[PDB]
Amino acid sequence: KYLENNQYSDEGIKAYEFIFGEDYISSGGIIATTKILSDIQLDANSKVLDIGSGLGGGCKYINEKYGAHVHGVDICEKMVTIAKLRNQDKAKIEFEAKDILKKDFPESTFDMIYSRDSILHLSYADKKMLFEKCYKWLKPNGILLITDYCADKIENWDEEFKAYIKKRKYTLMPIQEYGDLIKSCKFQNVEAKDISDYWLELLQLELSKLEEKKEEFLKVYSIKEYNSLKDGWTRKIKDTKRDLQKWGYFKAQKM
Ligand SMILES: C[S@@+](CC[C@H](N)C(=O)[O-])C[C@H]1O[C@@H](n2cnc3c(N)ncnc32)[C@H](O)[C@@H]1O
Repeated sequence: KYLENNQYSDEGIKAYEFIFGEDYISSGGIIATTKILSDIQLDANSKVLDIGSGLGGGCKYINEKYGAHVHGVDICEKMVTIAKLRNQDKAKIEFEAKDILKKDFPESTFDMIYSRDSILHLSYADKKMLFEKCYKWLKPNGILLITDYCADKIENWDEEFKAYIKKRKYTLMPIQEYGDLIKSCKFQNVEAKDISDYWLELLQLELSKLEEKKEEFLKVYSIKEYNSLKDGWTRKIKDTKRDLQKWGYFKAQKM
């Protein structure tokens, strides 16, 4: 019976940047981004869409690494304003505040559509609608590259996990089911992989760095935000170990 700040509350966004690192508000920050993109091929003429672009870290990284044009879409105007402010000097990056479900792009626009821990905000029906849109928006041979939270079957959920999902308003499904949804939208070369052991390593590292810097955190943020972060990572670590909360990797191609 308490009022909990929502995930992207003013303080929540700042706290996520503290734990994930500057410009990022999802798993593994720049470290995971480097790894996820380590076999991805793009150049200065490539066009990339980032679905759920947040504070802009991913767009910044992709443009810096490849020189690619990057277009980030995020439903949160406040984040889009931040991303724009921080990347004014990058002419080939643009950000737009919109619900991706209300976006259209022409057929064959993007060499890559990229999304990191954002599609969890969408209902199953909306995920399907989005993947149908993504299929259209990709160029021939274009790549869809996603990480997203996934979960064990609902009957294996316990009380705390259910409370977490409700609070966050997430819609989480198992990895195979997510891959099958992508396949059903005609994507080919579909890879749907459980990378929860790598997620575990990132969670452990993130928490260890938070605890190391507790005094630093407490100079600017609340001890309630501190314990909320700490307890939240503690639960994610526990729940990934028993295969309840999962991290999914999905790569697919339009052929
Ligand atoms: C966990 S954050 C990750 C952001 C960024 N990809 C990152 O890794 O730092 C998920 C993002 O999804 C965005 N989002 C949620 N629903 C959306 C929608 N319908 N359209 C576009 N973005 C959405 C949120 O505003 C949030 O910034």
